[PDB]
Amino acid sequence: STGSATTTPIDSLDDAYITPVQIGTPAQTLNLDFDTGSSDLWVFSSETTASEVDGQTIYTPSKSTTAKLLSGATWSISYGDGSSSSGDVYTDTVSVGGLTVTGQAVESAKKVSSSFTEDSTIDGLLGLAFSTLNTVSPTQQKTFFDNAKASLDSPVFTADLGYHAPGTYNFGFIDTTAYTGSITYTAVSTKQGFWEWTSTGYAVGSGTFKSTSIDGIADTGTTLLYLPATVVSAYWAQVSGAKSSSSVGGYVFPCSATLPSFTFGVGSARIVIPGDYIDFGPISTGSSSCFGGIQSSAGIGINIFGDVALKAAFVVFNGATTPTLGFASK
Ligand SMILES: O=C1CN[C@H]2CCCC[C@H]2N1
Ligand SMILES: O=C1CN[C@H]2CCCC[C@H]2N1
Repeated sequence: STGSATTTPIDSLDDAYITPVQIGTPAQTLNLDFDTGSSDLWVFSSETTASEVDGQTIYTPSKSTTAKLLSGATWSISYGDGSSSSGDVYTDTVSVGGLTVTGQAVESAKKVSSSFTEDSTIDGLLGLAFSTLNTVSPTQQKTFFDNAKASLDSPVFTADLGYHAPGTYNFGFIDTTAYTGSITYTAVSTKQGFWEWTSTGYAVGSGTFKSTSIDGIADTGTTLLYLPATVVSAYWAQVSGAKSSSSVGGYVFPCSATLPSFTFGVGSARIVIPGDYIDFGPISTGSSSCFGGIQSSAGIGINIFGDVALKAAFVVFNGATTPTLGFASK
Protein backbone atom coordinates (compact mmCIF):
# COMPACT_ATOMS: atom_id res chain seq x y z
CA SER A 1 0.00 0.00 0.00
CA THR A 2 0.88 3.70 -0.18
CA GLY A 3 -0.51 7.02 0.94
CA SER A 4 -0.05 10.59 -0.25
CA ALA A 5 -1.33 13.71 1.53
CA THR A 6 -0.84 17.43 0.98
CA THR A 7 0.55 19.45 3.88
CA THR A 8 -0.34 23.15 4.10
CA PRO A 9 1.33 26.00 6.02
CA ILE A 10 -0.82 27.32 8.85
CA ASP A 11 0.14 30.95 8.17
CA SER A 12 2.12 33.18 5.83
CA LEU A 13 5.42 32.44 7.65
CA ASP A 14 5.31 28.63 7.52
CA ASP A 15 5.18 28.50 11.32
CA ALA A 16 3.89 24.94 11.01
CA TYR A 17 2.24 22.65 8.48
CA ILE A 18 -1.08 20.81 8.83
CA THR A 19 -2.12 17.61 7.05
CA PRO A 20 -5.69 16.23 7.00
CA VAL A 21 -6.14 12.89 8.76
CA GLN A 22 -9.29 10.73 8.80
CA ILE A 23 -10.11 9.20 12.20
CA GLY A 24 -12.96 6.83 12.96
CA THR A 25 -16.11 5.55 11.24
CA PRO A 26 -17.69 7.58 9.69
CA ALA A 27 -14.50 9.55 9.14
CA GLN A 28 -13.78 12.58 11.29
CA THR A 29 -11.17 14.70 9.51
CA LEU A 30 -8.75 16.61 11.73
CA ASN A 31 -5.78 18.71 10.61
CA LEU A 32 -2.69 17.37 12.39
CA ASP A 33 0.88 18.61 12.70
CA PHE A 34 3.08 15.76 11.43
CA ASP A 35 6.02 15.73 13.81
CA THR A 36 9.15 13.62 13.15
CA GLY A 37 10.41 14.83 16.56
CA SER A 38 7.82 12.99 18.67
CA SER A 39 5.92 9.71 18.69
CA ASP A 40 2.37 10.39 19.98
CA LEU A 41 -0.71 10.80 17.81
CA TRP A 42 -2.94 13.02 19.95
CA VAL A 43 -6.03 15.08 19.17
CA PHE A 44 -8.33 17.70 20.54
CA SER A 45 -11.45 15.79 21.46
CA SER A 46 -14.87 15.81 23.10
CA GLU A 47 -12.94 15.07 26.31
CA THR A 48 -10.75 18.19 26.16
CA THR A 49 -11.46 20.72 28.93
CA ALA A 50 -13.93 23.09 27.28
CA SER A 51 -12.09 26.29 28.25
CA GLU A 52 -8.98 24.92 26.49
CA VAL A 53 -10.70 24.50 23.10
CA ASP A 54 -10.88 27.62 20.88
CA GLY A 55 -11.76 26.83 17.27
CA GLN A 56 -10.07 23.45 16.81
CA THR A 57 -11.91 20.54 15.25
CA ILE A 58 -12.42 17.79 17.81
CA TYR A 59 -12.50 14.00 17.64
CA THR A 60 -15.58 12.52 19.29
CA PRO A 61 -14.95 8.80 19.93
CA SER A 62 -18.57 8.15 20.92
CA LYS A 63 -19.56 9.00 17.32
CA SER A 64 -17.13 6.43 15.84
CA THR A 65 -18.37 2.86 15.54
CA THR A 66 -14.76 1.62 15.37
CA ALA A 67 -13.48 3.47 18.45
CA LYS A 68 -12.60 1.42 21.52
CA LEU A 69 -11.33 2.73 24.83
CA LEU A 70 -7.83 1.41 25.50
CA SER A 71 -8.69 0.65 29.09
CA GLY A 72 -6.34 2.04 31.70
CA ALA A 73 -4.02 3.76 29.23
CA THR A 74 -3.00 7.38 29.78
CA TRP A 75 -0.51 9.70 28.14
CA SER A 76 1.31 12.92 28.98
CA ILE A 77 3.84 14.78 26.86
CA SER A 78 5.93 17.93 27.23
CA TYR A 79 7.63 19.45 24.20
CA GLY A 80 10.85 21.43 23.86
CA ASP A 81 8.98 24.76 23.68
CA GLY A 82 7.34 24.25 27.08
CA SER A 83 3.95 23.21 25.70
CA SER A 84 2.21 20.06 26.88
CA SER A 85 -0.89 17.90 26.69
CA SER A 86 -2.28 14.77 28.33
CA GLY A 87 -5.29 12.47 28.36
CA ASP A 88 -6.56 8.94 27.76
CA VAL A 89 -6.45 6.64 24.74
CA TYR A 90 -8.74 5.03 22.17
CA THR A 91 -7.92 2.71 19.33
CA ASP A 92 -9.57 3.56 16.03
CA THR A 93 -9.10 3.48 12.29
CA VAL A 94 -6.79 6.22 10.99
CA SER A 95 -6.17 7.07 7.35
CA VAL A 96 -3.64 9.45 5.82
CA GLY A 97 -3.82 10.20 2.11
CA GLY A 98 -5.53 6.91 1.32
CA LEU A 99 -3.38 4.72 3.61
CA THR A 100 -5.39 3.09 6.41
CA VAL A 101 -4.26 1.67 9.75
CA THR A 102 -6.73 -0.17 11.95
CA GLY A 103 -6.24 -0.26 15.70
CA GLN A 104 -4.15 2.91 15.82
CA ALA A 105 -3.74 4.46 19.25
CA VAL A 106 -5.50 7.83 19.13
CA GLU A 107 -4.55 9.78 22.24
CA SER A 108 -7.50 11.95 23.30
CA ALA A 109 -6.52 15.16 25.07
CA LYS A 110 -8.16 15.95 28.37
CA LYS A 111 -5.77 18.88 28.91
CA VAL A 112 -3.69 21.03 26.56
CA SER A 113 -1.44 23.96 27.38
CA SER A 114 -2.15 27.54 26.36
CA SER A 115 -0.09 27.54 23.16
CA PHE A 116 -2.23 24.70 21.78
CA THR A 117 -5.50 26.40 22.75
CA GLU A 118 -4.30 29.62 21.13
CA ASP A 119 -3.58 27.93 17.78
CA SER A 120 -6.97 27.24 16.24
CA THR A 121 -5.39 25.74 13.08
CA ILE A 122 -3.79 22.66 14.73
CA ASP A 123 -6.18 19.91 15.82
CA GLY A 124 -3.41 17.69 17.22
CA LEU A 125 -0.08 16.06 16.43
CA LEU A 126 0.86 12.91 14.48
CA GLY A 127 4.23 11.71 15.73
CA LEU A 128 6.68 10.15 13.27
CA ALA A 129 9.77 9.64 15.45
CA PHE A 130 10.56 6.15 16.78
CA SER A 131 7.91 4.38 18.87
CA THR A 132 10.35 4.09 21.78
CA LEU A 133 9.44 7.75 22.55
CA ASN A 134 5.67 7.14 22.74
CA THR A 135 4.33 8.26 26.12
CA VAL A 136 1.34 5.94 26.57
CA SER A 137 1.38 4.12 29.92
CA PRO A 138 1.37 1.34 31.04
CA THR A 139 1.47 -0.15 27.50
CA GLN A 140 3.54 1.89 25.06
CA GLN A 141 1.91 2.36 21.64
CA LYS A 142 3.21 2.41 18.07
CA THR A 143 3.25 5.36 15.71
CA PHE A 144 1.10 5.46 12.61
CA PHE A 145 4.18 4.78 10.47
CA ASP A 146 5.25 1.84 12.63
CA ASN A 147 1.76 0.32 12.36
CA ALA A 148 1.61 0.91 8.57
CA LYS A 149 5.17 -0.22 7.85
CA ALA A 150 4.63 -3.89 7.04
CA SER A 151 1.80 -3.08 4.62
CA LEU A 152 3.71 -0.39 2.74
CA ASP A 153 5.27 -1.08 -0.63
CA SER A 154 8.57 0.19 0.84
CA PRO A 155 9.16 0.97 4.55
CA VAL A 156 9.61 4.71 4.05
CA PHE A 157 7.88 8.05 4.25
CA THR A 158 8.98 11.29 2.62
CA ALA A 159 8.61 14.95 3.57
CA ASP A 160 8.46 17.53 0.76
CA LEU A 161 7.64 20.78 2.57
CA GLY A 162 6.93 23.95 0.62
CA TYR A 163 8.30 27.44 1.10
CA HIS A 164 5.24 29.63 1.57
CA ALA A 165 3.27 26.93 -0.26
CA PRO A 166 1.78 23.46 0.27
CA GLY A 167 3.88 20.33 0.07
CA THR A 168 3.46 16.57 0.41
CA TYR A 169 3.89 13.68 2.81
CA ASN A 170 4.12 10.31 1.03
CA PHE A 171 4.07 6.88 2.67
CA GLY A 172 5.45 3.72 1.10
CA PHE A 173 7.08 5.12 -2.05
CA ILE A 174 9.63 7.65 -3.29
CA ASP A 175 8.21 10.02 -5.94
CA THR A 176 11.13 10.29 -8.37
CA THR A 177 9.51 13.33 -10.03
CA ALA A 178 9.64 15.35 -6.80
CA TYR A 179 13.37 16.07 -6.65
CA THR A 180 16.35 16.92 -8.83
CA GLY A 181 19.61 15.03 -9.03
CA SER A 182 20.14 12.07 -6.70
CA ILE A 183 19.14 11.36 -3.09
CA THR A 184 22.12 11.19 -0.72
CA TYR A 185 21.53 8.80 2.17
CA THR A 186 23.18 9.21 5.56
CA ALA A 187 23.28 7.13 8.73
CA VAL A 188 20.72 7.48 11.53
CA SER A 189 21.15 6.82 15.24
CA THR A 190 17.93 5.76 16.98
CA LYS A 191 19.52 5.83 20.45
CA GLN A 192 17.53 8.92 21.51
CA GLY A 193 14.41 7.89 19.58
CA PHE A 194 14.87 10.59 16.93
CA TRP A 195 15.85 10.70 13.27
CA GLU A 196 19.34 11.72 14.39
CA TRP A 197 22.12 12.13 11.83
CA THR A 198 25.39 14.00 11.32
CA SER A 199 25.75 16.81 8.83
CA THR A 200 29.17 17.18 7.26
CA GLY A 201 29.40 20.98 7.49
CA TYR A 202 28.05 24.29 6.32
CA ALA A 203 28.59 27.40 4.24
CA VAL A 204 27.24 30.95 4.60
CA GLY A 205 26.16 32.61 1.37
CA SER A 206 28.86 32.30 -1.30
CA GLY A 207 31.50 31.52 1.33
CA THR A 208 33.74 28.51 1.52
CA PHE A 209 32.35 25.29 2.91
CA LYS A 210 33.47 24.45 6.45
CA SER A 211 33.86 20.71 6.98
CA THR A 212 32.67 19.92 10.50
CA SER A 213 30.42 17.25 11.97
CA ILE A 214 27.07 18.55 13.23
CA ASP A 215 24.89 15.97 14.98
CA GLY A 216 21.20 16.83 14.96
CA ILE A 217 17.67 15.64 14.31
CA ALA A 218 15.38 15.93 11.31
CA ASP A 219 12.28 17.43 12.95
CA THR A 220 9.31 18.45 10.81
CA GLY A 221 7.56 19.68 13.96
CA THR A 222 10.15 22.39 14.66
CA THR A 223 9.81 25.60 12.64
CA LEU A 224 13.42 26.86 12.63
CA LEU A 225 16.98 25.60 12.16
CA TYR A 226 18.82 25.33 15.51
CA LEU A 227 22.61 24.92 15.27
CA PRO A 228 25.67 25.46 17.47
CA ALA A 229 26.31 29.03 18.54
CA THR A 230 29.57 29.17 16.54
CA VAL A 231 27.75 28.34 13.29
CA VAL A 232 24.85 30.69 13.99
CA SER A 233 27.18 33.59 14.84
CA ALA A 234 29.08 33.03 11.60
CA TYR A 235 25.80 33.24 9.69
CA TRP A 236 24.39 36.39 11.30
CA ALA A 237 27.76 38.19 11.15
CA GLN A 238 27.08 38.42 7.41
CA VAL A 239 23.91 40.49 7.98
CA SER A 240 24.48 44.15 8.82
CA GLY A 241 22.77 45.05 12.06
CA ALA A 242 21.83 41.50 13.06
CA LYS A 243 22.19 40.73 16.75
CA SER A 244 21.07 38.29 19.40
CA SER A 245 18.34 39.80 21.58
CA SER A 246 17.73 38.33 25.02
CA SER A 247 14.41 40.18 25.27
CA VAL A 248 13.16 38.77 21.97
CA GLY A 249 14.71 35.33 22.52
CA GLY A 250 17.09 34.96 19.59
CA TYR A 251 18.75 36.57 16.62
CA VAL A 252 16.90 39.46 15.01
CA PHE A 253 17.88 41.41 11.93
CA PRO A 254 16.81 44.61 10.15
CA CYS A 255 13.76 43.86 8.05
CA SER A 256 15.45 45.92 5.29
CA ALA A 257 18.18 43.28 4.89
CA THR A 258 18.66 40.78 2.09
CA LEU A 259 19.62 37.53 3.81
CA PRO A 260 22.39 35.22 2.56
CA SER A 261 21.74 31.58 1.85
CA PHE A 262 22.90 28.82 4.20
CA THR A 263 24.24 25.49 2.95
CA PHE A 264 24.43 22.28 4.97
CA GLY A 265 26.27 19.10 4.05
CA VAL A 266 24.77 15.63 3.64
CA GLY A 267 27.76 13.41 3.03
CA SER A 268 29.48 14.87 -0.01
CA ALA A 269 26.24 16.55 -1.15
CA ARG A 270 24.99 20.03 -0.30
CA ILE A 271 21.54 21.43 0.45
CA VAL A 272 21.15 25.18 -0.07
CA ILE A 273 18.61 27.09 2.00
CA PRO A 274 17.81 30.35 0.15
CA GLY A 275 18.10 33.49 2.24
CA ASP A 276 14.38 34.25 2.00
CA TYR A 277 13.60 30.99 3.84
CA ILE A 278 15.42 32.43 6.88
CA ASP A 279 13.15 35.51 7.20
CA PHE A 280 10.42 35.04 9.84
CA GLY A 281 9.13 38.57 9.62
CA PRO A 282 8.59 41.40 12.09
CA ILE A 283 8.99 40.47 15.75
CA SER A 284 5.70 42.30 16.38
CA THR A 285 3.26 43.91 13.97
CA GLY A 286 4.79 46.98 12.36
CA SER A 287 8.29 46.42 13.74
CA SER A 288 11.34 46.88 11.55
CA SER A 289 13.16 44.17 13.52
CA CYS A 290 12.67 40.75 11.91
CA PHE A 291 13.09 37.34 13.53
CA GLY A 292 15.77 35.03 12.18
CA GLY A 293 15.17 31.49 10.97
CA ILE A 294 18.55 30.19 12.12
CA GLN A 295 18.95 30.21 15.91
CA SER A 296 21.33 28.81 18.47
CA SER A 297 20.72 25.33 19.90
CA ALA A 298 22.89 26.14 22.93
CA GLY A 299 20.01 26.04 25.42
CA ILE A 300 18.37 22.92 23.93
CA GLY A 301 20.87 20.08 24.20
CA ILE A 302 20.52 18.97 20.57
CA ASN A 303 20.76 20.56 17.14
CA ILE A 304 17.49 20.61 15.21
CA PHE A 305 17.12 20.54 11.42
CA GLY A 306 13.59 21.94 11.48
CA ASP A 307 11.36 23.15 8.68
CA VAL A 308 13.71 25.97 7.57
CA ALA A 309 16.24 23.30 6.59
CA LEU A 310 13.90 20.47 5.59
CA LYS A 311 11.79 22.58 3.23
CA ALA A 312 14.89 23.18 1.09
CA ALA A 313 15.05 19.44 0.33
CA PHE A 314 13.14 16.30 -0.53
CA VAL A 315 13.66 14.18 2.60
CA VAL A 316 13.39 10.38 2.83
CA PHE A 317 12.73 8.84 6.25
CA ASN A 318 13.84 5.27 5.55
CA GLY A 319 12.44 2.93 8.20
CA ALA A 320 14.18 -0.22 7.05
CA THR A 321 15.70 -2.50 9.69
CA THR A 322 18.66 -0.12 9.78
CA PRO A 323 17.00 3.31 9.34
CA THR A 324 18.63 6.01 7.25
CA LEU A 325 17.80 9.52 6.06
CA GLY A 326 17.95 10.71 2.46
CA PHE A 327 18.21 14.28 1.18
CA ALA A 328 17.82 15.57 -2.37
CA SER A 329 17.66 19.06 -3.80
CA LYS A 330 14.41 20.01 -5.52
O1 LIG B 1 7.18 14.30 27.55
C1 LIG B 1 8.10 13.96 26.83
C2 LIG B 1 8.47 12.43 26.74
N1 LIG B 1 9.84 12.26 26.26
C3 LIG B 1 9.98 12.98 24.96
C4 LIG B 1 8.87 12.49 23.99
C5 LIG B 1 8.90 13.20 22.63
C6 LIG B 1 8.89 14.73 22.81
C7 LIG B 1 10.01 15.20 23.76
C8 LIG B 1 9.94 14.50 25.18
N2 LIG B 1 8.80 14.97 26.03
O1 LIG C 1 8.99 17.12 19.68
C1 LIG C 1 8.96 18.23 19.07
C2 LIG C 1 9.05 18.32 17.52
N1 LIG C 1 7.86 19.05 17.06
C3 LIG C 1 7.73 20.36 17.79
C4 LIG C 1 6.34 20.40 18.47
C5 LIG C 1 6.05 21.80 19.03
C6 LIG C 1 7.17 22.25 19.99
C7 LIG C 1 8.59 22.05 19.40
C8 LIG C 1 8.86 20.61 18.81
N2 LIG C 1 8.89 19.49 19.80
